[PDB]
Amino acid sequence: TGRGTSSRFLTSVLHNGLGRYVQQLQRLSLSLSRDAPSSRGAREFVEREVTDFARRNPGVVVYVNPRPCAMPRIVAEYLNGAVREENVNSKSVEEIKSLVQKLADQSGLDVIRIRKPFHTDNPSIQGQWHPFTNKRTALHGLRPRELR
Amino acid sequence: ISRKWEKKNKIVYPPQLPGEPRRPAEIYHCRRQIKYSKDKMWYLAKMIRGMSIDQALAQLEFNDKKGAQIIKEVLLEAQDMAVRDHNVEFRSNLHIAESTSGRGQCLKRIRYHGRGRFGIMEKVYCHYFVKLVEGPPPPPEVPKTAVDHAKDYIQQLRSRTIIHTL
Amino acid sequence: SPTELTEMRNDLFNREKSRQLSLTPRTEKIEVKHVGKTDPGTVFVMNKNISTPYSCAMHLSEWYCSKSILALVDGQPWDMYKPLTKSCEIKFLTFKDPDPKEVNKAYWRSCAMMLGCVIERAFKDDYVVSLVRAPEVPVIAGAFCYDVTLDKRLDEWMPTKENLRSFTKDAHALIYRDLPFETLDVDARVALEIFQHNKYKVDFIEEKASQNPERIVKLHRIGDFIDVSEGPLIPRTSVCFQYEVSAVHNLNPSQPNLIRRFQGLSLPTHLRAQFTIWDKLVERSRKMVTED
Amino acid sequence: TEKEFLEYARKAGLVIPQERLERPIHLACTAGIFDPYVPPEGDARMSLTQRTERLRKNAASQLAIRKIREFDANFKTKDFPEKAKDIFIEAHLCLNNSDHDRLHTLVTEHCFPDMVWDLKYKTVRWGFVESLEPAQVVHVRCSGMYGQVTVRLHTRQTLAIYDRFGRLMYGQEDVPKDVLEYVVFERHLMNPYGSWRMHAKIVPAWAPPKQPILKTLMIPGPQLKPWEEYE
Amino acid sequence: ISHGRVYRRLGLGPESRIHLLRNLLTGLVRHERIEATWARADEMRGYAEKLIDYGKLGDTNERAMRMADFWLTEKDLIPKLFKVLAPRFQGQNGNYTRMLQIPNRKEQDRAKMAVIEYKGNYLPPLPLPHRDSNLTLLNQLLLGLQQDLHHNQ
Amino acid sequence: AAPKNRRTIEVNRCRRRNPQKLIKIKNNIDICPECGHLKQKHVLCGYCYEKVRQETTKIRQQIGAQEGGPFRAPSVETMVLYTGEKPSEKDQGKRIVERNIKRPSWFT
Amino acid sequence: VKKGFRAAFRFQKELERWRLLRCPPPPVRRSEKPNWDYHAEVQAFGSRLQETFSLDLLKTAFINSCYIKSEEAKRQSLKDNQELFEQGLSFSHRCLTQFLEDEFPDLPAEGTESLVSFLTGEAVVCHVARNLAVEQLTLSAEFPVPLPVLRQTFFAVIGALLQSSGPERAALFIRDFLITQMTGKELFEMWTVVNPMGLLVEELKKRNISAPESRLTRQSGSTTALPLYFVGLYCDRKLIAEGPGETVLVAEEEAARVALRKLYGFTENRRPWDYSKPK
RNA sequence: CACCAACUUCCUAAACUUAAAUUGGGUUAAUCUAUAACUUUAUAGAUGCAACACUGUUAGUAUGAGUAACAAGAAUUCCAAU
Ligand SMILES: [Mg+2]
Ligand SMILES: [Mg+2]
Ligand SMILES: [Mg+2]
Ligand SMILES: [Mg+2]
Ligand SMILES: [Mg+2]
Ligand SMILES: [Mg+2]
Ligand SMILES: [Mg+2]
Ligand SMILES: [Mg+2]
Ligand SMILES: [Mg+2]
Ligand SMILES: [Mg+2]
Ligand SMILES: [Mg+2]
Ligand SMILES: [Zn+2]
Repeated sequence: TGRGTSSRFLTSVLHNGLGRYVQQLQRLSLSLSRDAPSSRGAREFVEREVTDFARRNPGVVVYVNPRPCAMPRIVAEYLNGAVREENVNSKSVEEIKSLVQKLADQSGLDVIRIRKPFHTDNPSIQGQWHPFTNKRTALHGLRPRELR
Repeated sequence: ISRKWEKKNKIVYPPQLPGEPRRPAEIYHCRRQIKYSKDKMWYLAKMIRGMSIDQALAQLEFNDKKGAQIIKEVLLEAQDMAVRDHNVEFRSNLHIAESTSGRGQCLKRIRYHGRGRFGIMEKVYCHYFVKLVEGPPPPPEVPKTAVDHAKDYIQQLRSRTIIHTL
Repeated sequence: SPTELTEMRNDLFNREKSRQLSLTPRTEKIEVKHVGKTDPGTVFVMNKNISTPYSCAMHLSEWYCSKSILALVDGQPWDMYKPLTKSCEIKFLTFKDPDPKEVNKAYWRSCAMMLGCVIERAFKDDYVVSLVRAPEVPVIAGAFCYDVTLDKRLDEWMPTKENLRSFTKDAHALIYRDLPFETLDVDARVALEIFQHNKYKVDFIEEKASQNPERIVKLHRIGDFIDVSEGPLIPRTSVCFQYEVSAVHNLNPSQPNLIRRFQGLSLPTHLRAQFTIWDKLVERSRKMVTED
Repeated sequence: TEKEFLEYARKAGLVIPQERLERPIHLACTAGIFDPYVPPEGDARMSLTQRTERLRKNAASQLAIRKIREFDANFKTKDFPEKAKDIFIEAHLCLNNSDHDRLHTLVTEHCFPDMVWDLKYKTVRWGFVESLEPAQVVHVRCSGMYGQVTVRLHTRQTLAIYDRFGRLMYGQEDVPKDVLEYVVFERHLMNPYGSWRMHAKIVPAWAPPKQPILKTLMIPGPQLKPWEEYE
Repeated sequence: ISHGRVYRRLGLGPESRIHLLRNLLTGLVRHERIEATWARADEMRGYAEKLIDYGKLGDTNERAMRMADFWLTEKDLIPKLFKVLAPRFQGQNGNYTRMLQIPNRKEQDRAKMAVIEYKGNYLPPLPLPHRDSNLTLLNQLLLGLQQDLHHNQ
Repeated sequence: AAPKNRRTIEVNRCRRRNPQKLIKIKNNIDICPECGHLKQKHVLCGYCYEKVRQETTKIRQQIGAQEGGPFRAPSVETMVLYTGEKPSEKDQGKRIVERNIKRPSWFT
Repeated sequence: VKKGFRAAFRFQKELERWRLLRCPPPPVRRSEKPNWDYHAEVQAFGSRLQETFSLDLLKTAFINSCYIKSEEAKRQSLKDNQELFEQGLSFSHRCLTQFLEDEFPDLPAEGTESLVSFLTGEAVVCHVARNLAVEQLTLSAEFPVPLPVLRQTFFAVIGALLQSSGPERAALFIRDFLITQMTGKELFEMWTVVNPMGLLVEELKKRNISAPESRLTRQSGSTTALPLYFVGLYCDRKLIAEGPGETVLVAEEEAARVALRKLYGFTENRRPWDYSKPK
């Protein structure tokens, strides 16, 4: 699947930690049903957890739109423009709360094989090794067997 | 059965702005259920690809194959419905952009054999499609020069990176 | 600087064309009938002052475009790219016609014109090159001759074989570029302005204007190069396949101003010649041929 | 399908006797004009005027007008131009959007095929510039029962046709052109749901040539077999 | 392994090959313009000319008469060969027959064809190839060279 | 001998699209000077040739009517005359074939 | 013809992907899509950046002249951000210039201006602007928002930030976002100079230093088609800098590039910019 | 006078210690019914309830392969002809 899938390098959105850390999660939208067993767990989440989550993360606009529905759906929008939707059908409040916290912490970057664990824009401070390093020069720069 | 090459001839584009480049014309013509093999027909279709219509109507005329006459007929219908019903100013301002042959519906019959045995015979048909685009034939492919070949090798080396490390 | 001369002439040429086109408003259909042997009786409705004889060939087939060099409008030879003016009869002339007299002359003038373009830009900017004219010589003469005056500083220098070879390479480069000839009819007043610097060109313009009742003059442009044309020329340079500047001979009676006759040979793609035949004709062209 | 059947019966052979239709077909209009009014030479020179001539010619059409009163009683010759003007402008506008349904109501079954048939897979841009002169009723004729009304219309218009690919053929992007034409408006006096629609346009012999098409055309020559020879 | 074997292999064998050529030749000697597949027409061309050679010998010669019988199935043509074909060709010593390649057959067999005739026939002239006139560009240049050389000679 | 494995379309596409199996383009096509129809340089023009053969059939049909029998070939020279033409003195004693149509331009 | 409605339903969505993905629709502004309230999103924008904003001022920043004209025409058939744009751009240019001068006082004024223009260019500004959700909240007649309009809104945001919170907080925003982009980028990518050797001579004269001497420090496979030469400029027999190149001229030209950085202190091993200062 | 070498072992997070006839356990895909939910969901009741393999059955299409093999005596004035 590694050869059968795409890959990228470790990256950030806008150099998140260089200056001020900006929360990547932008918006969460949850649709619920008044009378539906499957959305019962999500109804508990709105009763108690949603208010706490909204204050804890004030950069995430939260939309709750109860409607006659068959599957509750959470749609996550990140600042880079990436969208992500996860089905919450018949999940308890504990599962949703844990699930939502993952969305807030993650960034919009694609979840695919990351080629290298590390990233540097200035890997070398003393100068990238080139073949002529550690090679002694000769008087007048005479190449081997040159008479001059 | 699926006749979509026939419908594409009816697409209507929106009017152009005063300085937009003049859109080249496209024509879509074909003939179905031809009593000929699709494999045999391909050689005729492949030959004409990338040629004008007065340069593809000359090579066909002196070919011995049966399909040469069949293709020539649909290269003359296309050359007439382009000038009358698709607004092509000049008959000699066309070129065969695409041309290929497709399988048709066949018939199953019995080919007899020598010991009370037999085999299944298929009477083969095919279709043949052509698109004509208004404009002189795009200039042919120019082989890569020795300098161009050398440049790619250098470009390939320049892209080299230190692998599996910081 | 010579670059300045080319630019102003080019600009003058464009202005003359622009006024002529703007001068003609709307589209007026004109009847033109095919009078040739094959495909007889075809009638084209064409746009006045905009349509060209090449368009007439385009309707018929690609063969006419490829193999037609000139057209007989009402019994007169007309350039293939020269716009039509009024209802007339059109006959296309190939090289292999039984009576190719007109085609041969058109090709003849054409080749010597491309020769003139090569010469002027071949010299170094330090020296001075001026084009006087090319005498009309019968095709039987065995080569086409363009007379070019040279700076006094070059009076003691004659081009060597290497110099002659260089000219053909430039000539072939023009042929490879495949630059169509542009046909323009210009009144003497404008023509004098474009070639006022060249006294000989001015005199030639006066002769052409005097001949006709009006002051109409024939101007042909090969890309950058602009010059007066004695007769209708070939539509394209690519029509030439074999080209060679045989030799250049100083004119003996040139005491006031030294003039050198530049003599060359060319054959169209249609009438290509074998290697051995080409050499013999090339050798003949080296002999200096006078104008009768 | 009948297209498949038509090939079958031609290959197989068949005696297809025609039948007397049990229910007659319904005709809401009749091709042509019962009495075509010959246009008068110099009608453009009249730059009242024709209306006075129409009054003299009304006596010829007086019988037709009376028939309209019997079945309509609201038709007015004086007020018809304005109503007719509305139909003409409204109908041509539909072309812009190619609203077939609107056209059917505005134009007759004879008029509709002419306007639309040649404009399939083609975009037509048409507007109405101010009319040069007021419209008048040239002539009216009733035969049967069908009543036909001819209206003189001189109005400035702008039209530009385009290909499927959006390229421009015929007309001009936007330039006012003065056009004088005679339009025939007819209604079915018998049908309760009938109304006045656009049937046909009379064309005079003294009409100037229309705008020439942009592209050049080849009128082909005779195709001759080896037997034949040209002359 | 068929080097120097001038003859072809036609028909059902050697004798059949002789009898198919006798039919094309008799048709030619009768009509003076006959069509056949290029291979068979070319095979006959040698036989067609040699009849005129025997015809030139004359009626009196026994060998000419005997040969003119085996090679003319219809017997109303021996008088013609001797009395009109032979007199025509007395001036010439060769090139009795003109052979040209007609386009391929439009039969679904698509075989190469040729039309063979006798020179000076009464039938409409064949559309022969025409070489370019001396006035053409290339042709005219050569003529100028010829004139120059003729003066030099 | 029977195949031991099915051959893949990639291998099949390599064999039947090889340059050796393609149609080689013809470079000897030209335009007939008289009629303008296409011809090969080393071959006669079918359109022009068809005119000659069509006239030949008509002339031969006329000859057949006159002779009226299998073994009636005349030893004397043949000749064809068209309407408006009379035999010359040099043409005396030559069979004459009469054609209603005028003398064709190609016929001399 | 099998039983059930569900199998068709899953496939109907499969048809949905095929049509949408093969023939995607034109982009539509997030406003037209569901789950949009303007005021709530504007509030989150300030909170996300952690900077307190004047909501009324921020609203005016997103407004653009083009949007107003389109709305008025529709009404026939609300104040622009121009003032904020002028203030925002003026402060940013001064702020960007001040930051660069302190970090690289030796760098010539021409070098600083090119960096200021680069960091204020559309490519840098728009890329940061888009990822900050400026475009989503932006009010423009034409969508997707053109870069020059989007760049104006980004400067308008800075102008609104300046008025609400003053210069000090506004200065942080430039450093936190605009200045970060230059990480990794070397001087000559941001600033384009075609005559480094010529400029190097000028700088040395300004420093009262003699013209450099170019010498071949190292050589590799010169005659081959892949030669490497190290060209090092020497002043008074002292190596000011070294450079690698495919040819001596390229090595000589590049060697000038190295020296100019040295003088200007843009060597990549320079002390990293201090983005982490609390003040 | 050592280095390399296997999830053996250690380490950050975890885990809690070994081919297959057979044997025990917890869940799940599809569809119908009850009662609901209402873009395709829930708890129960049910059953023709899940196939990369039986020289499986039916249909379709490849490969061998455009291959093996198949056919009309000649000319003309020409296919109810000489
Ligand atoms: Mg049996
Ligand atoms: Mg098979
Ligand atoms: Mg051999
Ligand atoms: Mg041999
Ligand atoms: Mg273990
Ligand atoms: Mg089962
Ligand atoms: Mg299966
Ligand atoms: Mg099975
Ligand atoms: Mg196959
Ligand atoms: Mg084989
Ligand atoms: Mg065989
Ligand atoms: Zn011909």
